[PDB]
Amino acid sequence: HVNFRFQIDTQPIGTLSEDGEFSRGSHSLPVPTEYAYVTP
Amino acid sequence: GVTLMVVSQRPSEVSETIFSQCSNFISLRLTNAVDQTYVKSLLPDLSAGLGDLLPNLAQGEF
Repeated sequence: HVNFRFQIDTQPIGTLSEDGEFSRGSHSLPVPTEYAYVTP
Repeated sequence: GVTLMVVSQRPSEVSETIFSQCSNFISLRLTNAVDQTYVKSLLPDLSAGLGDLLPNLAQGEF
């Protein structure tokens, strides 16, 4: 608190496709201005 | 006229002498930290990034 600021660190594990697989290992890199979501 | 080929999965608990005489290295996925330290030390041309690459390799890569 200075408004508020919340930070969450993270470490990548996997890559989930749209078909629904789970290929371990992520050689990609996400760009900023991009969104996040909670695990249902 | 005879050569070796060593295979392991926990290289820390392996002989220091059997590796050092190895002229080529193939590194697949490794996660356990201490193993990263050891395999980074023994192997010369490895800065921080070449170690940051080991624990994110895919299945089938090397």
